This record gives sequence, structure tokens and C-alpha cells, in this order.
Amino acid sequence: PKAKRAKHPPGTEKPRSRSQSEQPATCPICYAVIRQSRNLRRHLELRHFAKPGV
DNA sequence: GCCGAGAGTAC
DNA sequence: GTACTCTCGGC
Ligand SMILES: [Zn+2]
Repeated sequence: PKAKRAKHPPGTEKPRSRSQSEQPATCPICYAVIRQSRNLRRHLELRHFAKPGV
């Protein structure tokens, strides 16, 4: 079928090896404070490079 | 409307 | 043994 990563099923333990590996992140354009670095990238495409490229 | 975090895998 | 990516839900 498919596989929507549903966090609804029980037994969802929160190991820190998921949030600890990530470290605070700031945007050097609008100083937006993004916690996870992976999200920082997404912030670039939404609040800056979100313009149609060429 | 954007943001914050969970899971599975590979080397 | 760790960090990686994609995905979902919330105020
Ligand atoms: Zn920014």
C-alpha cells in the first residue's frame, strides 16, 4: 500500500539520539531561530530562496 | 501559514 | 555506534 510515517501508533519512545544529534540553528538572512539544522535548510527555501528560480 | 519533532537506514 | 532524510501534526 503506502507508508505515511504515522507517529500515532503506541510504543513511540522519544530517544534523545534524535533531538540531541541536532543543535540550535540561526538564519544569517533574517536571524530566524531554527532549532534543528535540517529545518534551517527548509527555512531557506520558504523564507528566502522560495522565489521561482531561473 | 510556518514551525517542531518521529521513524528507518547506511556506512 | 551516529547522523542522515522524509513525514506528520499543531498553535
Ligand atoms: Zn531567514
